[PDB]
Amino acid sequence: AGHMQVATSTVRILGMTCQSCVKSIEDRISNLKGIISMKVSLEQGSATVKYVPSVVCLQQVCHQIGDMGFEASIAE
Repeated sequence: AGHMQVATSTVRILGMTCQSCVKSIEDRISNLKGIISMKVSLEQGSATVKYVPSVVCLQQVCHQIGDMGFEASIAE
């Protein structure tokens, strides 16, 4: 992973039912072990992600919500 330890990202959340996808991703990501901390901000329309990329990859996080049928995109 490019990041030395903790990678930060703000992932935009786009969907008609934001709460539904937040619920969907929150459960799946919490199912992943090695999680540090994250915050989904409705006001921002994006979530602040802090994880060790080697332990947990951001692609899976995007995968979890994307597979649900909602669009999310990584940004710093």
